[PDB]
Amino acid sequence: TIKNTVENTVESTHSISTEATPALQAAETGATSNASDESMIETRNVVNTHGVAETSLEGFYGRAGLVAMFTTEGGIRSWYINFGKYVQLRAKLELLTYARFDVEFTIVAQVVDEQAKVKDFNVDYQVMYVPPGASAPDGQDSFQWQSSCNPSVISNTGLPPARVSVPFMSSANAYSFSYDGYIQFGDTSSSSYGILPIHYLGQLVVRTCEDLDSARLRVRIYAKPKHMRGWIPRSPRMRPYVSRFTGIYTDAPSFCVNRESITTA
Amino acid sequence: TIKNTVENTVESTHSISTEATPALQAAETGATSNASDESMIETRNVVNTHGVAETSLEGFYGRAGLVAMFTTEGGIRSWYINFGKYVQLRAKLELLTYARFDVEFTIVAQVVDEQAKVKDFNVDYQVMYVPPGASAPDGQDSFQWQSSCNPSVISNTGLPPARVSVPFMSSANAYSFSYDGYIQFGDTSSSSYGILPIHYLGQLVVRTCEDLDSARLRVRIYAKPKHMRGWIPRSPRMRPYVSRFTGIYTDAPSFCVNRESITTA
Amino acid sequence: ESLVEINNVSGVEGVARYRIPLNVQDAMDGQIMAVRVDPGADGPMQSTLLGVFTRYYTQWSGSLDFTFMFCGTFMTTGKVIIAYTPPGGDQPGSRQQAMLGTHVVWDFGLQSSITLVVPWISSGHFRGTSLDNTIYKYRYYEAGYITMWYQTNMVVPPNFPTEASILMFVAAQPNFSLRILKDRPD
Amino acid sequence: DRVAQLTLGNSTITTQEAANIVVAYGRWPSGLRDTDATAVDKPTQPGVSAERFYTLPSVQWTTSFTGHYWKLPDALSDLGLFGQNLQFHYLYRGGWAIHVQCNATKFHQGTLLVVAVPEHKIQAQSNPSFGRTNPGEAGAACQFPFTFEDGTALGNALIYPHQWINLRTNNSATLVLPYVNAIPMDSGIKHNNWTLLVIPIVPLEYAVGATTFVPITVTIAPMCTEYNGLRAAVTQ
Amino acid sequence: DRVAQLTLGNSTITTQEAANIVVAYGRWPSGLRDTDATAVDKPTQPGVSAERFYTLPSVQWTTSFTGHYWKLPDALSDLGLFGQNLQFHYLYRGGWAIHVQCNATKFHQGTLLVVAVPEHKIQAQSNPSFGRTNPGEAGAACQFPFTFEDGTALGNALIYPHQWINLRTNNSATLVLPYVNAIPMDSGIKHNNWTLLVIPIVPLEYAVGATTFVPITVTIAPMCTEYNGLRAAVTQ
Amino acid sequence: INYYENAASNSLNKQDFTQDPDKFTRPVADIMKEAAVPLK
Amino acid sequence: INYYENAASNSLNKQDFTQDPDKFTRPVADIMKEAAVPLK
Ligand SMILES: CCCCCCCCCCCCC/C=C\[C@H](O)[C@H](N)CO
Ligand SMILES: CCCCCCCCCCCCC/C=C\[C@H](O)[C@H](N)CO
Ligand SMILES: [K+]
Ligand SMILES: [K+]
Repeated sequence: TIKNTVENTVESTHSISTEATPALQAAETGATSNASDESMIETRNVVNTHGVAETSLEGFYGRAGLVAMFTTEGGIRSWYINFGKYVQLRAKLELLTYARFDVEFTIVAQVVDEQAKVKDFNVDYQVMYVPPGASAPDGQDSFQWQSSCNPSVISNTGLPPARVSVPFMSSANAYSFSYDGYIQFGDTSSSSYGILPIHYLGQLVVRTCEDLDSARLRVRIYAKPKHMRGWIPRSPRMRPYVSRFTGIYTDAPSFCVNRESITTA
Repeated sequence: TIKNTVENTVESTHSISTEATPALQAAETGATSNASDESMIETRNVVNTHGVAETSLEGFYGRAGLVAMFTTEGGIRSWYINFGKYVQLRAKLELLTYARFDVEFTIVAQVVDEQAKVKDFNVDYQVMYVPPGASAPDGQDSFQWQSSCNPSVISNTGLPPARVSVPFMSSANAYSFSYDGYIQFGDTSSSSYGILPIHYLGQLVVRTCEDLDSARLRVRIYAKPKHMRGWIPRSPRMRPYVSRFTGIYTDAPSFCVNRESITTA
Repeated sequence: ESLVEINNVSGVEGVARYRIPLNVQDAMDGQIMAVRVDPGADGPMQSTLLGVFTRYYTQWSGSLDFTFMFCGTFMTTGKVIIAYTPPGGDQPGSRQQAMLGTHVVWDFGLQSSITLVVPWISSGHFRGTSLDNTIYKYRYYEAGYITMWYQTNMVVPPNFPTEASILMFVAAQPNFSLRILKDRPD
Repeated sequence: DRVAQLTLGNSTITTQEAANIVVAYGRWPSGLRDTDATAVDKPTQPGVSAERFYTLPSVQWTTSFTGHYWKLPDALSDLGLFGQNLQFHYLYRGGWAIHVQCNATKFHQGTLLVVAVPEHKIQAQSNPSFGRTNPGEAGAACQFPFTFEDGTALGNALIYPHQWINLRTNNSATLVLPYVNAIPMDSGIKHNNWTLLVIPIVPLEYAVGATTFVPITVTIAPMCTEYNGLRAAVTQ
Repeated sequence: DRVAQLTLGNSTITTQEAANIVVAYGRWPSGLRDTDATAVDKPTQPGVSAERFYTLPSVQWTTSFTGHYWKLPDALSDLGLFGQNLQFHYLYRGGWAIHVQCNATKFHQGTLLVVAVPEHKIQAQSNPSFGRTNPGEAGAACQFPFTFEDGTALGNALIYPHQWINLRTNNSATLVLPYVNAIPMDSGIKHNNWTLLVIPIVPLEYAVGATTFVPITVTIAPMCTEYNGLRAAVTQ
Repeated sequence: INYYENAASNSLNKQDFTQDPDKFTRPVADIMKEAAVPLK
Repeated sequence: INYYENAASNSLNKQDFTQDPDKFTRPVADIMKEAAVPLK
């Protein structure tokens, strides 16, 4: 059953009885306590109108965050599409085991000198999406940039940022943020463990349409999930990340700060 | 009862009587006089259609005014969100004890040389809102600028000005422009007096996305209240402000200009 | 419900930080533990489920559920008193001072566990999640303390273990809610 | 049943080895009627601030323990807003809920009588001291338990409301008392209506090497209270 | 009319040279509604023990008199059962009835403004002391009456609820104030909601040889009070 | 017509009336009519 | 009104309710009422 506000409070009087015992509990059973406030103290009436909308999945997930940041070398660079390099959005998506969503991508680009000092100079750029089994371009002027089948976006550093939507593209019925298994049959190698090849959907490749003199493009990508669905909440991550493609971590003897004694608040 | 125009005037004739005395009053009672014009002189009919709309709260408060003005140092600066630095909008809000309103913020930015002479140069800027208990960035390239949970706006010095709305965000049922009390229990220190921590909602932090050579950003912020509600009108401020966070003042022996004698207009 | 890291002191490491000690006394009315009830504050609560989600947001409202479980032998007995103290000063210094606020008396028997409910007693509709005093003076929002004392004593048979452990669970109640998302500082 | 939960104001008590609950003379606490009232001013009824459990300091069941007592309302006269309301007013009226606790293992044997007595005087000596007659929240020792401190047989105390704590059977005792007097209201500082007495009738013994230190603990609530005749604060 | 009688709890006040009664912002004191409430525990409402007149110590209208003030509820924080209820509880809410008295012959001339101000801060100095901000039941002197201690003109104080005592016309002033704040309840020990100020605007003068020593006296009642969050007693 | 989701997005109010000022100008317990004397 | 062909083009959902949490908080085969003792 569904609700748009939190629970109200009713009046409650004193109780002296053997028949009703709401304070006694048994944690062994695996259930969380069911003692209400009104059972434990004398309460007054409160009509409570606080809403629940900021903690919905759309509420928590529906805003853009950084996924990639790079510069061109010899008028080109490419990026493997994967949300592991920047930890803030990574740490939020690993609160669910399985999720389905669409994504809205935003691209921001600018010209820099060789000293990484920004330049007031407007240039045309191209982004191409290359799915697995397609040939990627080798350099700034390769003939794969015709883009007659592969999708492209073309734009200029003096217009506002580029933006496109993408639908739910997995071969599975949901993406997976945990996978306890191996990549393929007959390869139990330790580097083949805990990767699902089904989340890998390919590369983005970037170029300047013409050769800059001395300068380079710098590029940033932001991603925003839309229409979230989610199953099986996980325990939140509590140690630093180490690697882009694995959950590897180092141990330590505490999680919170220490104090002088257990009896001093 | 509610009105859309000021009061009309009726005809009035001479009166010679003991029974009716509208000119006599007693100021001691705490009430303002109730003598009408028609009671005090012979009047004619006037149908008066003057409206009352320019003196409504929406009328008086509903227009933008300056709240902040600063430059970046080493590609960054931050601002504590508080309307005390510029006295004109400060002096208007302290005409009410309690108010609820939404705010529309407008941001205007430009590039200057080291001699504070303006420069014809277009650059990308970012503004981030950091609520209390969140970590603020240390410098131009810190990893808190990923902005995956904290809201941001990104824009360019050659587009028109940035603008966003904000709703009524206090933990209280209204903001407070006077507070006769202390910040916390067991701290009656004189610097803890007359501040409400409940109006403090955090910082804005600003950077250039890339390093400028020699130049700096200069930035101005304007705020406009919308949908005002107000309770308990106060006496207007009549001495200069001295400090951003307190009502401190210096005394003086008059408020208006002097004249040669009480009998000379 | 999730476990609270309550024994956070210098020489205590790993799973031992989840246990509260009890032992057989030779004097009366002694103190077992203290902690501040504030869910977004740095300290024992910060690693809990309720603590991590509260650190994603700036404001909170609602009642809390604290639940305790005894892990001695079948033959071990005792009674303890658990109290919530609303704001206004320091933590209470004795069992008389503590029992003037909201409290429960717990008897160890067949049902292993007990709940104390910390009800929402506040001036405004919401409180801030940080309590950080250097910039915003947000120590204004401090929510009170919870403390535990001996009511009688822990009593055992001959040659038994004279020391036993409690475990402490925390959860939100159905009137609880959060506002204004922000980036988790961990 | 053997489980119980008592809830009053902001306070709650639980037990798992109860033995029913006694309600003295078959009456619960109640208000003063308009036919029986005499003072004409409007009474004060504080509600949940006064009517809640208070816990007194504990007593050790030693080898030499003869027994202990408390006077009501003397014992609570300086605690919380029950105390302050009683000092500020000339007249008081009300009832009580009482809960006595004492726990010990299956390797211990012993028995306590827990008894509430109306209008109990101390009289083994020509002239009782103020210390012996009004001992406060700490209570005082029984020096003469066999004659019940008053010149009657201990054996006949069961005409008053009582329970036993027998360590093989139970660990707590519970009594509910209404207001008793020859007048509708009275001074709280000059007259004690009830005394609560705890007397060992079978001494404490145990298997060799078992825990020796065993406390007894008393917890009390005012119930259905009213006050009249407000003035400055006054104490004996 | 010019006669009046005010009765609250066990207390009564009379006057024969009144000038009506003011009721601030057209509202009487009232209870907190179920839609506006937030704290979930059952409140305490003491009734006639708290809601009654208290009289503060008097002030002399000297030659050098610039004016005097009081903070509410600071002034009554240590008096009677209003005081004790406010120390024992975390939150408080309520309104006030106020009556100021000053009498002098038909051979005297002078005038006082009597004004109640919401959320009034003291700020002629960089750092107000605790003595100046919470002066207790004795009150404190105005050092800066022309700027109303706060950086506003004295002349514009009449936007707040007020009366005058003008010695040719009346000898008493009466104000009734409801609860005002941005929240439903608040701490009684950390925040003062109202200030009562008494300022001479025409100085005291008289026929040669008339009585020179003329006191001013302030009498105050709490009204429609409730408290939440009971604990031990706590003060600043 | 409103284009955005939250009411903070909407334009300024257009209900610019005034009301009877007696809560500030004549807040007294007993009525004193214009034609009469105030103190009697 | 939707301007584009595919649903991935549409704006964010506005159905921001909550539901009864018993699938995570009390997932037990036999019911245990508030007023009763759990183990009997
Ligand atoms: C021209 C615009 C470029 C658009 C390219 C779209 C490619 C499709 C991307 C879908 C998003 C996939 C997200 C799935 C899983 C995450 O990467 C996980 N962190 C994998 O561990
Ligand atoms: C990315 C855009 C930035 C928007 C940040 C919004 C923060 C919320 C600001 C709300 C306005 C608060 C006004 C309240 C009180 C005044 O500051 C008073 N002068 C305090 O004394
Ligand atoms: K509701
Ligand atoms: K008109």
